[PDB]
Amino acid sequence: GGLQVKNFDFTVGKFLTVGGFINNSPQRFSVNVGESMNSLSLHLDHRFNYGADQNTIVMNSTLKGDNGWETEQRSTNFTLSAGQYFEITLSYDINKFYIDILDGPNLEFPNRYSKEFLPFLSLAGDARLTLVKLE
Amino acid sequence: GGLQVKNFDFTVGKFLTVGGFINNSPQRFSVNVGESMNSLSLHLDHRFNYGADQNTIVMNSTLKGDNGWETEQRSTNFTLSAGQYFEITLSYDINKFYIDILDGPNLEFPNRYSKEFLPFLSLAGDARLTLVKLE
Ligand SMILES: OC[C@H]1O[C@@H](O[C@H]2[C@H](O)[C@@H](O)[C@H](O)O[C@@H]2CO)[C@H](O)[C@@H](O)[C@H]1O
Ligand SMILES: OC[C@H]1O[C@@H](O[C@H]2[C@H](O)[C@@H](O)[C@H](O)O[C@@H]2CO)[C@H](O)[C@@H](O)[C@H]1O
Repeated sequence: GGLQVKNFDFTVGKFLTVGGFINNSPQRFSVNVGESMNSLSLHLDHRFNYGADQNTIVMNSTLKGDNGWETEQRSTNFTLSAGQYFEITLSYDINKFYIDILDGPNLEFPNRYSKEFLPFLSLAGDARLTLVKLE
Repeated sequence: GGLQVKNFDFTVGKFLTVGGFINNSPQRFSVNVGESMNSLSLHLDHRFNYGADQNTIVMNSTLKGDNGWETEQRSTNFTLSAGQYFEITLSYDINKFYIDILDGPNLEFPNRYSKEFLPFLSLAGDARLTLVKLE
């Protein structure tokens, strides 16, 4: 399940763009990059209507799936909308991830595990992934 | 090496679009889908300047990498150009692959191995893969 795209090596200095459509009436959706669903260098969660979290971006990582979430970094500079097309571009170096949301903010997050190559990508939650671009 | 895109299950009825740029002064480039580089249900080769083959599309499959190429199906309804951006959309059912080249022809090729799911994608040769889309 999934597609192995042989040509795409998301290494330091490359720009990975993910595009897709957010569901109508969303709770939240995340972009996840790392080694696997359980070992993620970046979990970027856009929470629309999620209890106390209303239009909040939560960023975190985990080495142990759902039982290893570490320190959250949050932002309320929230620019996505339910039912819309979105694009988010990610790049990183040995110190930081650089998150560029199209028509939105640029955010940074630590590269906690000193990764120089990331083999896995998933989108989870209330959205549909339609595009992956690497430049 | 490569990127595992968890969300993309290229199953019967889905449309996989590959986009990218053909090199300047190309010999040829191929789009390859299957289980691995050695076991391919479709090898779609656009040969620009490749000895006797000038602007010829060659389609084939292999179960044994470079030593298992089977019966070629060829077309000279060739519409791509060196140095240009291209997009090719692929879909399939249990009998055939359907190849839609943007601004070009629609071609069919047998689904020789009765595949209903294809986990691997590569572009080889004189071009750069920049985009993968699945709908
Ligand atoms: O950190 C990302 C992670 O958050 C989980 O929820 C957190 C919640 O954000 C926090 O306020 C609370 O203290 O702990 C919860 C559990 O770690 C989500 O459940 C998970 O899906 C991720 O999004
Ligand atoms: O069939 C795809 C496969 O072709 C190889 O070349 C063929 C050539 O097209 C054919 O005319 C000749 O009879 O046999 C050659 C070897 O099988 C390419 O070398 C290979 O890369 C594929 O493109």
